[PDB]
Amino acid sequence: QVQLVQSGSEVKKPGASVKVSCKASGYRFSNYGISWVRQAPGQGLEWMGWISAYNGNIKYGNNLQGRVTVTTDTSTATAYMEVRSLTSDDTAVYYCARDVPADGVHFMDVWGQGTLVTVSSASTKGPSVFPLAPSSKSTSGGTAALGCLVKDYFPEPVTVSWNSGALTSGVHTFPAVLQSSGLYSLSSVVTVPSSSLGTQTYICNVNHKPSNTKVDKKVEPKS
Amino acid sequence: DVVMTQSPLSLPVTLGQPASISCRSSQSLVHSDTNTYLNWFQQRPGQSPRRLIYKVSNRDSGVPDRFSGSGSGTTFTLKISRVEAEDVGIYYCMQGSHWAPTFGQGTKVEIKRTVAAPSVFIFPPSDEQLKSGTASVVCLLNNFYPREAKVQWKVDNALQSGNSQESVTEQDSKDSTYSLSSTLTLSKADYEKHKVYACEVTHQGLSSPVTKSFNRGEC
Repeated sequence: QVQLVQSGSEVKKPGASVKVSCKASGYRFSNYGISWVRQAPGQGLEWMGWISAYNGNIKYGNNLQGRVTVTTDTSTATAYMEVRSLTSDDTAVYYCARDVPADGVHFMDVWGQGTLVTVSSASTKGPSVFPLAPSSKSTSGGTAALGCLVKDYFPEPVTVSWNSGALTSGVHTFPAVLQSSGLYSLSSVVTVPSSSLGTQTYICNVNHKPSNTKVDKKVEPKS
Repeated sequence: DVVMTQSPLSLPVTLGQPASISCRSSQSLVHSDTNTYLNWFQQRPGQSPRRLIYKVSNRDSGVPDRFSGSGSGTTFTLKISRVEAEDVGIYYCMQGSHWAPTFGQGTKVEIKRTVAAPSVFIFPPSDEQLKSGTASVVCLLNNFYPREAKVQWKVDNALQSGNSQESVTEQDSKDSTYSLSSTLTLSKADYEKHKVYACEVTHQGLSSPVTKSFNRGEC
């Protein structure tokens, strides 16, 4: 039950600032440090910094301009990381990890789930959800495929669930493709029993955190 | 700071066959306390890294025996005695001994599996999108291996060019198969110009190419 929970996705304008949070459970927070690591999308892990609730000691890897600031609140067992004067090169996923309390070896044994920070001068765009209805053309005997198409959204990410998380088996949410417009698009599909097309309800829960967009689209068969 | 050099960038392995990932370091990882300190992390897609090995060879809780660590000085290796489908993902080596903890580039581990033919489905454009002035036709190749598959769009039997995009899922963590969505995107005018829309799939698992088609009037 050692657990680190980070905040949701963030989109910021160039020059603005972001403050990711990292709430710890399952261990004495004051006896451990926190290391912050940056993973640019599709790139390797880069260590950013370390802060110890035990000592008060802070280390930064590369921060001559003072744009990054790692902090902690021991009372609420929460670490924070703040990045200021953001640039498009700061677009990345940020992780917090439990780490050594003093100057020993960093182990980083437990990580948080991550936080995607996107930096763009463009307005955030909500997705258009369209049904990929199941039909005879989308059936191969005892299985039928259905889905929805999430189209024309910026920036990433969109999280697609089915039936509020109750349908996860057989779900393929595809990675997003870059369109000519600069907007993203993906499709989420699922294979179900065709005999159950008459009695089951399949709903797309499309959530776009940057645009505050939450769309539920019911996918119903077509003859 | 220490430079972790990881090899190889990509490692395709067959189920039940071993895998070997090397991590070299610019400076010796033997610390003043006389213990060598190297960690190995596993990152499944969309998830955060999970620590598999600490202190060169020590397995963390819940880490299968199949994962093994070894090494000395600047040269270390992670081995998988028999690779299983649940081993898809990127593997990183990390040193925390020196002032700036540093990681390796990462090794993507892909699974080699028995040939499985795709299940082909086709979804015509919805009516809302047509109202919006665009038509997206979706062709879905489901649960196949190998990754290599040719999808060709034909509109009124004329082969299409330059107006479709493909997306491939991550290799499934259970059956080690892929899925692929080819999306042909047109304007509603181009969509109404023709009636027969088909996607033709060629794959190693199919003896002959499979075509799925629909007529614009019905479905």
